[PDB]
Amino acid sequence: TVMVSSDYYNRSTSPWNLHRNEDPERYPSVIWEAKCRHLGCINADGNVDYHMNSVPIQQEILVLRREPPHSPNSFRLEKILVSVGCTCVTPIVH
Amino acid sequence: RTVMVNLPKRSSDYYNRSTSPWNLHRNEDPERYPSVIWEAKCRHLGCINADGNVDYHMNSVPIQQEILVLRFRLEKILVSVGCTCVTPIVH
Ligand SMILES: c1ccc(CNc2cncc(-c3ccc4[nH]nc(NCCN5CCOCC5)c4c3)c2)cc1
Ligand SMILES: c1ccc(CNc2cncc(-c3ccc4[nH]nc(NCCN5CCOCC5)c4c3)c2)cc1
Repeated sequence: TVMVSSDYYNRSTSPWNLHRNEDPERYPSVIWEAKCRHLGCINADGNVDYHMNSVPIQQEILVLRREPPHSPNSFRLEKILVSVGCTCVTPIVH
Repeated sequence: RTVMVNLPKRSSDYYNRSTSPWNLHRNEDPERYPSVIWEAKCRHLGCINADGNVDYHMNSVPIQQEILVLRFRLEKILVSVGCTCVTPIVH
């Protein structure tokens, strides 16, 4: 108890889409959440190479959820997993 | 406004298996929440081709994420989470 622009998503070889994550009893209110565009990965010709995997990369973030519910003064410190982007990986059996 | 508050990168393998692999640097701080923050650092500037060699005509770039940090004062820092492989703006 304590009192208190980027263009990679569309250029990647593992491009991703971006989603909003709304919750009014939470600070920050909206979080951009990435979603891998492809299963495989874009090759030199710009087609999908299914020999490779687009995989979402995640980050643990702290978030303040209002408690009691819908309270502008009291919050609970939470941890949620948020996909921030996609990388291209070799499958474990390549 | 003053307010009242109640109080994967250790198990993932994409970092060593990516075409834009990355390094991890651990930041321990006792006077912070989170105490521990792993910051990703692109291994190469180029990307890895089929033969495990670096293609310097593609770019490893770090993906950033704004996260909340408590010191109490609530702060926002940018943390590199991993690296993706991008076509340079002129390819
Ligand atoms: C290391 C790492 C990766 C590789 C191979 N991987 C790769 C290499 N070099 C460029 C791209 C690459 C990446 C992203 C793209 N997006 N669009 C691209 N090309 C336009 C396609 N369009 C389709 C629709 O018709 C209009 C044209 C396009 C190309 C991908 C080699 C070595
Ligand atoms: C879409 C996106 C990207 C591409 C090209 N990008 C790529 C494709 N497929 C595998 C790797 C990749 C990634 C990481 C690795 N680490 N080691 C690798 N290969 C070791 C090879 N051996 C060296 C010693 O001689 C025997 C052979 C190795 C390969 C990289 C194509 C299409």
